[PDB]
Amino acid sequence: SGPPVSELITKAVAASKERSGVSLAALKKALAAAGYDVEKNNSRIKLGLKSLVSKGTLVQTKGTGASGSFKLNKK
Amino acid sequence: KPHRYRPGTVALREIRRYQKSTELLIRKLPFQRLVREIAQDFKTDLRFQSSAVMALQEACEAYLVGLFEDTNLCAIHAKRVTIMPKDIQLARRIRGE
Amino acid sequence: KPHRYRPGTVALREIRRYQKSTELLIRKLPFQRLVREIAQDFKTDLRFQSSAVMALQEACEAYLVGLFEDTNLCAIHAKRVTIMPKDIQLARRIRGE
Amino acid sequence: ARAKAKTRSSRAGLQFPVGRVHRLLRKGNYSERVGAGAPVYLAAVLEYLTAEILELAGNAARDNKKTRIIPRHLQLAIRNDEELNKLLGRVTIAQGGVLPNIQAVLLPK
Amino acid sequence: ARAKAKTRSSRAGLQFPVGRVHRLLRKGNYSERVGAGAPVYLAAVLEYLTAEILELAGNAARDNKKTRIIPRHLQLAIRNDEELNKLLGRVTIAQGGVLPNIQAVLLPK
Amino acid sequence: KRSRKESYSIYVYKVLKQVHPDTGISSKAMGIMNSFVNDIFERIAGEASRLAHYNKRSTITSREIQTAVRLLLPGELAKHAVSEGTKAVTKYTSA
Amino acid sequence: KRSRKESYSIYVYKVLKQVHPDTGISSKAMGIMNSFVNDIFERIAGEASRLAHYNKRSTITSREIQTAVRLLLPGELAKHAVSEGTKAVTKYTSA
Amino acid sequence: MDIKMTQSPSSMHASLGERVTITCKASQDIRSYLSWYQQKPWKSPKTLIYYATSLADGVPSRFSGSGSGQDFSLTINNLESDDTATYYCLQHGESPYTFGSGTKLEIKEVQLQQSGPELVEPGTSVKMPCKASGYTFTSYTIQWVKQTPRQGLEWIGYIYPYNAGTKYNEKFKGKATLTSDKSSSTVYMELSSLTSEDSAVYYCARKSSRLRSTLDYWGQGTSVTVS
Amino acid sequence: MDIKMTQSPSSMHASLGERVTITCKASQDIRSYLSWYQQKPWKSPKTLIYYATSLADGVPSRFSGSGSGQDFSLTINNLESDDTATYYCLQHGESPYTFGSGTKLEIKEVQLQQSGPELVEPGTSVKMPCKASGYTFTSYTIQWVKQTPRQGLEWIGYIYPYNAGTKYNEKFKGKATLTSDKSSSTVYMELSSLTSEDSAVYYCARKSSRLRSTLDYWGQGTSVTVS
Amino acid sequence: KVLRDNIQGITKPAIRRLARRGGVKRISGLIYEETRGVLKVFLENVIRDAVTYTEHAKRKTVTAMDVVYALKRQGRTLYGFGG
Amino acid sequence: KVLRDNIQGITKPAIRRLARRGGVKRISGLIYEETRGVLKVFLENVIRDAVTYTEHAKRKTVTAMDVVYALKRQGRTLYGFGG
DNA sequence: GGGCTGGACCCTATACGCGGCCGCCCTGGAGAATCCCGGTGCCGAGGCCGCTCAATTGGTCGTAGACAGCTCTAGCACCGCTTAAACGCACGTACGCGCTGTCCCCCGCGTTTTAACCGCCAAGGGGATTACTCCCTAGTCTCCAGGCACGTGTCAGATATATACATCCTGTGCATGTATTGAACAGCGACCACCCC
DNA sequence: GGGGTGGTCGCTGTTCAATACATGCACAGGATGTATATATCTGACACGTGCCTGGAGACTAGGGAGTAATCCCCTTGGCGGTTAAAACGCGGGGGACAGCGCGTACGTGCGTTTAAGCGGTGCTAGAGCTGTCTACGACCAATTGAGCGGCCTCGGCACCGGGATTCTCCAGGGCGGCCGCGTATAGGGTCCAGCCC
Repeated sequence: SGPPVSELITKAVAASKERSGVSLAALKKALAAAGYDVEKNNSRIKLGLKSLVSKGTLVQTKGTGASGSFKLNKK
Repeated sequence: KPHRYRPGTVALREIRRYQKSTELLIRKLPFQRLVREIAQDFKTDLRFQSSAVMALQEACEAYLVGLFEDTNLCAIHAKRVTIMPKDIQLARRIRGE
Repeated sequence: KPHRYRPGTVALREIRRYQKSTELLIRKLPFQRLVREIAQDFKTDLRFQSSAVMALQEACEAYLVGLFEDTNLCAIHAKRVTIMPKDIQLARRIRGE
Repeated sequence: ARAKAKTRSSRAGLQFPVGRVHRLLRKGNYSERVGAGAPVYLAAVLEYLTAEILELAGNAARDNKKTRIIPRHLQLAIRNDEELNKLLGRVTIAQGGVLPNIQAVLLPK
Repeated sequence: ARAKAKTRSSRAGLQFPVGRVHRLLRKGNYSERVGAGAPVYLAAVLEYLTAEILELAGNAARDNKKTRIIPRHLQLAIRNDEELNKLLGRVTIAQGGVLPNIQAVLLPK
Repeated sequence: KRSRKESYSIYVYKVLKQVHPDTGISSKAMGIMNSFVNDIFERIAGEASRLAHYNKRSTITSREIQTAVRLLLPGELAKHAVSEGTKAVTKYTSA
Repeated sequence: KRSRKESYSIYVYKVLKQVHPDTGISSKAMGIMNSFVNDIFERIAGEASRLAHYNKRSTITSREIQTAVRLLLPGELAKHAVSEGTKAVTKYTSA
Repeated sequence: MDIKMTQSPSSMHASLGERVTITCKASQDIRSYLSWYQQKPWKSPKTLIYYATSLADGVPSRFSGSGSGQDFSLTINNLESDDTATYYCLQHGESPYTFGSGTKLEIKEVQLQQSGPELVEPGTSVKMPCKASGYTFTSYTIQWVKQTPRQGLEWIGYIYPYNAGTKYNEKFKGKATLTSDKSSSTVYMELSSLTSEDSAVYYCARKSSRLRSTLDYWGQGTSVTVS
Repeated sequence: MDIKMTQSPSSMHASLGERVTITCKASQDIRSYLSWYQQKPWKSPKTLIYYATSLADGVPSRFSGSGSGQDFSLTINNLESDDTATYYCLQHGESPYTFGSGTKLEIKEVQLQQSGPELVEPGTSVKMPCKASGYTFTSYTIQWVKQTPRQGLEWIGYIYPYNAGTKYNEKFKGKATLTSDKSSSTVYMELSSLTSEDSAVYYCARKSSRLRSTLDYWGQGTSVTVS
Repeated sequence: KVLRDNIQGITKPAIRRLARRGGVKRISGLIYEETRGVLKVFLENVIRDAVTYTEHAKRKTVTAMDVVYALKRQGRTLYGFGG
Repeated sequence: KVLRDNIQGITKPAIRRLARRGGVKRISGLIYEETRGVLKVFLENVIRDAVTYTEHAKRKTVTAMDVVYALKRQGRTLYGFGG
């Protein structure tokens, strides 16, 4: 079962914190490496990223929607 | 709610229809008028055999069908499905026309 | 650090060079050897005139140059700049080869 | 006392007219002279090609459950054979239509 | 006893050989008979085309600061012209090279 | 009546009756077959004429026809046409 | 001892000295020009022959040559070749 | 309604140098589309005669064939050591091609590459490749033939690489499936629902699309064995 | 070094029906590449003779051309009221084309759609379009000619749309620039750094790539005025 | 008596049917004008040669044989209208 | 005497030069084998026709005229070799 | 008399602006490449020379086609009527294309290998030329039968309608992952009771 | 006996669990379009007949090609130096490509309009067929000069080395925007003074 995808997304974005945030492809790779079936949950990940953006927990660097790179909030 | 096929289904069924049949697709009498206009742009008061106009129409439709085949291949090469004038121009230029 | 041109500058210089020049680009002796190899499959004990091999070489190079021009057109059509085997295949098929 | 007139087609075992082929070669302005065996060879080749196309077209007609060969059947026979298609690559068959062929990328998922 | 020979090219005002063209037409298996004006007309057409191509090739040679026309100059003259390129579209010229042409998308910026 | 217009229709029909006894042919298909026969005749005769001209020969022979067939017809089609022509020529020569 | 071989070289050279008096020509260019003259001769002669056959005429005339020129040469080439041929035939008829 | 092909002599003993004839009777009119094949033991058959009278390329003039309509014969004049083999007639005048029972005679470059033996348990599936070389791949159909000591040779079906066209023997519909690969010039045969009955040697054979053309070159054969 | 054309009769007076001869001399040998033009007041010039002897299309046999080398002549045999116009010889045997001074005579479907008149101020620039129809656009050059009331006709340059090749008179380099658009069959001429001296009527003219062809069809002419 | 705009008689549905026989599934809006131009060029090229043959034969009627010869010359041999 | 694997004599830099004359800027690594195959097919066709002409002439030497005739009949007329 | 509230003051919290730092563009400098120019030798153009064979002059014979006359076919025009196709509009979905990010595939540049090129000599196979000569093919007259045009009849199939199956689209029901709210537990505060001084 | 502290109980807040909701996937049913089947009836294919012209039969006449001899050219073959090119490897830049998101262009469907198709009639322009006669072209013999092979020689150009200019790439200096901290400001807490209970 495991935790909701939001927890894994936050862990992946906090895993290395490049000067510019993690990209969608890189975070999917991180989720796959940690262990997740990214193949059948792409919509779940995209909606999770959109949710975390709307709550303000994450900030979007360049792209829009699921595109671009994502880094953690100000604090 | 009225029935409605999704885009491309009727297109594919039309493709299967017209690739099965052999009749001419362009209207006979408008094509004849076009032929006569072009001809009078070369020599006035020309007359045409019915079979001559029929041969011209057969040749024109065969040429257009083959050109659309080449255009479709070019469009698919561009990873598209819609044929475009740039695809037609590429096909014609490669054909050496 | 030593001088180093960026990718594509020397490619453009070579394009200009070889479009300006007219000499044959394939090596004479291996092309002759290939011609004799291919001919051996059709008839044994054949001899070749030097001018016959030269005519074959001019024809082959001209054919290849024209095919590469069509391949470049196809690549640009696909919005790429790298020619690919699918580009060659498209050019050949549209040529009717 | 002339012997009963045979025909050169019958002598060669052919159906196509050797005499007519020879006349066409003579009057076609192909050469000053025409050999005796040339129209026989040419009639044999023409008959062979005609027999091959008519055979394939008749098979196609039978597959379409038709007893009469039509230009559609000639077109199918020619285009479904690589060698005949190469021979007639630049030829347009009237009322022949086209082979049914849809690109795989266009079909639905 | 006999009038001094006057050539048919000279009568027509042509440089190309009317008599040679007539003989080639007679021996080329083109027809049973050849009219008197046919070789004159054909020689005039051939001379016109030759003069046109040599004129353009000489202009190209002058642009290169060369005195002698070479196959490169012939290729340049033919390919730089709509009508000559249309006439000779399927012709390969030995040692002619190709026109300088780079697609704009390949250029920098 | 009108001037006689010779065509290959009867010979094509005899060949059809040899290859498929029970099937017939439409007039349009017969016209297409006539066009085919005329086109192939013109191709072979023109190639043989070119060969004779190249070799400074005034006579078109079965050798010229055979070489023209090999040049024009592809592969197995050419091989079978050559076999048919050779068999016919030998039978004709043997009366 | 060698065998005489005919070529258009001297006539091409005369025309070259008319159009560019001070310009010469190389052997390769002369060979290409000979090939060109032969090719165009063959094309025009073949088209005129086919015209004569189509019209059941046994004679190739300057009218057949004119029609063949119109068929083969595009646009202005055809117009000027027809003008040159007509001028030459008119001069020859009176000379 | 399949045309059964009847070879009269099922076996023949002959001395050297003497003449031998083999007779074939067709159930129905095949209209001169008959071929003759020579198969030495544990090797693939080589074609001898096609169109019922025509020598195959490279075949010596000692072999000869005749006949038309329904009755055909094969003849060998100068019997030499290598002539001891099994001779099969093949008719291809109708869509299901049929081989003869086979006459065992005993006396006193186009390359088709085919895979090696296969051992498979029942119910599983096997895929035999056919790498063709030495000729233009698309111009010739590839034909598949199954040989069993109990049932002899059977024509399974063919693939036309030019347009991927298929035809199958009704006995092998579903059981056999044919595919091609223009890029690698390779043909594959797929068998589904394997059974002990499928333990046989499978030959790929090349045949031109010309109707009088016969099976000219054969693969070495894949000996599939079902446990 | 530009070849100078010298029309000896500047003005001629003649009644109806009689004959008028106009002659031209060349500084260098132009080798029969001379043409004659008729220009009505405020009308575009129409061609009469090309290759110094050939009548232009639709021109009556009243007009006769003569001469070769350096001496040329134009002859009109049966004068009409319509013949009152100004006639110019044009040489095109060398890269800078040259028109004659002009001769005034007084007696007692290819379309080149050129734009309307333009008013402009110095220093700025104008771009003059040429829309061509009724023929294969790429097979013919478009020639541009400038006509002042003081300097007569002057050849500016041409663009050849098949390869976009251009040639300019040295007097007009930089001042003029030519572009073509195949999709619209349109040719544009841009004048840079306009000056009151640039106040003239500019004509677009079609000319085939054939060397004996002349400027045959002309646009109606766009006058450009600089304050 | 005159005819001025008849290429528009090659209607959009007719071009669509031609494309469907050609295997085209989706068609841009400019294909129709582009195809009309291409067809007009092809017809001009063929008809010019046909009229040239007619004028040589001194006939005032363009015949099926004239069309066949024009097509054969342009490398587009047509079967079914000879004889 | 026997020549066995000579297609590889059409080296990669030679193919690059041919592409450069053809105006090609960037070349995928798979181009070279495809080009060699295409060249081999073209050579096979032309040489087969040339050898047919040579055999008809009963000669053992393939001549430039034989090559020129083969090229012409394949629609690839070549000027400059005695045509 | 005490507590509550209001006024004055001080402490903490918040909002905006400025300098420092990261990213960007423009101009100058260095070097490599392409050109360009003058010198030099070398071999191909092009000019002359003599011979021979094919082009010209002249003449004969006949026939291909220009022309004129007549027939009668089919192409052109026109008109009414039916109805199928084109057209124009609405509307919605999926496809083109623009953007972002990743990764790895050619490109450019050295050093090492190799085999191509070129000059050289030597050998002989076969191409080309010439001569003889005879087998085959063109040209011609006669004769008859194979093929083409006309005519007629009838069966394969085109068209129509009725039914059948395969496919296409969507509605709904189930599964599942997530968000919200309610309940339960624990911690803190308040009140009472007990212990200590 | 009074005050302080601790203990217990009640209330509130937090956390956890349960329930309801949003999202997506799979299956079923209905609509519809193509397909499959006879029935019908019109006409196109196929067969008979007769006539005539083109193919067959027999002969003449000669010449085209096959066949043999000879020469000598030009193709093949081995050899050995000289580099120029091919090959191999390596660092890295930029280009292919995959994923996503948005807008609108194109597909589907329906009502209205248009004109295509048919069929039927009338007319004449011109295709095409025949007969005459003759201008023009094929064929042969004599003549000769234009064109081809040979020889030569000398000038255009290929090659080369040395400057020149232009282009291409990187580095250094001036500039803009964003973020963290500093400064000013405002709000809340607090202490004293006055008023009310």
